[PDB]
Amino acid sequence: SGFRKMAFPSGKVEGCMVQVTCGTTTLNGLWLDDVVYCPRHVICTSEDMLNPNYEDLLIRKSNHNFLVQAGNVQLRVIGHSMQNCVLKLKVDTANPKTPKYKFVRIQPGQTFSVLACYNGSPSGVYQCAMRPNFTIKGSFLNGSCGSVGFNIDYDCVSFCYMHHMELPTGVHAGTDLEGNFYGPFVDRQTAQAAGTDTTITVNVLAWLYAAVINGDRWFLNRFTTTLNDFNLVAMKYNYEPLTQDHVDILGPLSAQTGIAVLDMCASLKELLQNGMNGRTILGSALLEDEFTPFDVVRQCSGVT
Amino acid sequence: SGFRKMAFPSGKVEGCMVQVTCGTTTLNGLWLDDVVYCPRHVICTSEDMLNPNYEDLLIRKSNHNFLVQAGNVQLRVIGHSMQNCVLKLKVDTANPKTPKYKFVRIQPGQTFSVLACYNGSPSGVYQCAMRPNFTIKGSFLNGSCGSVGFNIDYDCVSFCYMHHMELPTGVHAGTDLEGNFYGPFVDRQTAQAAGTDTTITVNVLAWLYAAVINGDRWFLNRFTTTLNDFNLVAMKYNYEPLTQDHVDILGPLSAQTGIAVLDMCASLKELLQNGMNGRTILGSALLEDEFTPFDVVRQCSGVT
Ligand SMILES: Cc1ccncc1NC(=O)[C@H](CO)c1cccc(Cl)c1
Ligand SMILES: Cc1ccncc1NC(=O)[C@H](CO)c1cccc(Cl)c1
Repeated sequence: SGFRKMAFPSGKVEGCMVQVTCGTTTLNGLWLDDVVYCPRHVICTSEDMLNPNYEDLLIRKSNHNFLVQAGNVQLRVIGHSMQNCVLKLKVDTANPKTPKYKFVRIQPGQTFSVLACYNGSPSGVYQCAMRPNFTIKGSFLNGSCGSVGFNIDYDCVSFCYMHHMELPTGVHAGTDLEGNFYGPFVDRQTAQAAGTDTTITVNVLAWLYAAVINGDRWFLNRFTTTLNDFNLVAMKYNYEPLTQDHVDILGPLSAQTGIAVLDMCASLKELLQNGMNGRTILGSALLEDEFTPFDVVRQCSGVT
Repeated sequence: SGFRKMAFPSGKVEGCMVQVTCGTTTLNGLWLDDVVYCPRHVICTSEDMLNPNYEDLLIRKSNHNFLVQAGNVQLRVIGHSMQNCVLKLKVDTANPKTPKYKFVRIQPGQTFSVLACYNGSPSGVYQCAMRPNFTIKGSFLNGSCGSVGFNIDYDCVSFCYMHHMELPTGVHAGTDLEGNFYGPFVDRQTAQAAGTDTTITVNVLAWLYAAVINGDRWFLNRFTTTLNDFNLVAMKYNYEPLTQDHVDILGPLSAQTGIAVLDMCASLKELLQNGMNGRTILGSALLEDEFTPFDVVRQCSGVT
């Protein structure tokens, strides 16, 4: 019992963190096999960040200009290349601590753990969601660039995010491990619109099932709804429209609790229309959307 | 910017987790140097847990009865002893992955990270507080016993908690690494009173300073208060009384923001008396008490 915003154990990722320095800029790198992945803005100075010509900036750099330190030992750089917004620094030694890994591009609404790092050293780990507007509400300061987001399946780390930038609104933007930004963002010091965010409806429903499993049941009502009726309410409250694909992923939780998905939607409809009335659900006074149905099943069953 | 319920990177602790089996019971162990630490209820069967005579139960066990597996390899047990509610299993090999470590008994109101484990394997990491009533609101299922709580200072892991038991209320009880329970709890299958909990006032104030630092300022008012006036309000709302020791630890945050501690107490007084009025602070609709002033300073400065 109990339900927490749990992150994956970060050990496999800690072993990949390195410090990358180029000129006067230092940020975090990810050492997997014989390649170091890091945000390409490592080659920029503050004056360059206004409107950087990354191709031109990288042309003035040689392998010896990229200083890569793993803990206290220095890595020899034998190749460099830019893929989208990431730099891939080929090194002469494969990381002995490389876990089994994949590079994945997550969908918005999916969750992942972030190992926040500074100067190649890990400071903390937290769970978060890729927002529907492709931003993340993280905790990052200057120097945290290159920190990565990931998921773990048994022994395989699926890297999904590399941190690049803080928007003027204090929300965070980044790329997949191929250097492609999530969302419309560009790696420049310019104000950029994140766009309208929504609440991740399937995740709130999953968290409501987690609450019922763990004893918080006060919000269960004598009502039911339909997908169309619920979606009218979701539209009014800036919630993502629920589809049959969402209903299908909630199947395991509906089977476990015996509460039909549309019955749980009617509880969520009443919570949206009436509020919490000063009450709480799983220690929260708002509807939590950072747990996927998969996360709820994993945490509620103790998957390692 | 951004403020998250961040846990320490769990890598150093993952490397210490082992599986301990005795008879039919399997739980988690902590392998540091040549000793495996685990909850003493590993020697019990379900029938024994009603009123166990641990001394008598352990007398029927020999070194060969404790099966300790680190990953996939088996550890040879050359000694066993009971210290309070923990068993210390001497093994013939020192853990090569033993980090620099200490055993500490935390004070209530202090926070720590938990690496939840099942069968010696890590499932997740989360940050939590030792409640004023010496319980923890964790996320643990059967088999999670032996999972540990810890803090990290540079390269040193300070183990503070070992998970033992789930109370009938769904809250969690455990011991320090010398086997001494936090609180009045005994390791028996009997209903046990946790006692009145309170909100950790110094932590809420620290989190209010974190909110101001990160931009959430709506709760700042034109008022001030005194320790005695604030404590009358704290008493009414089941908050711990604030002392000058608490004011002193909030000094760094008061200096950073320029908001006097008693001025921040007046904001907290008004939030307690008026509520949030449907608004949020750092993504929360309630007053958060799981961040110490130290945690706020660490997260807001990027300490690794
Ligand atoms: C300062 C900060 C805070 C949190 N997370 C990250 C950062 N990083 C930034 O915003 C840097 C400048 O430091 C940057 C500016 C413009 C474009 C890009 Cl790709 C990166
Ligand atoms: C079942 C569970 C769930 C979460 N965390 C832990 C557990 N553990 C327990 O309560 C076990 C029985 O499984 C136990 C019963 C009585 C005393 C003690 Cl010390 C331990």
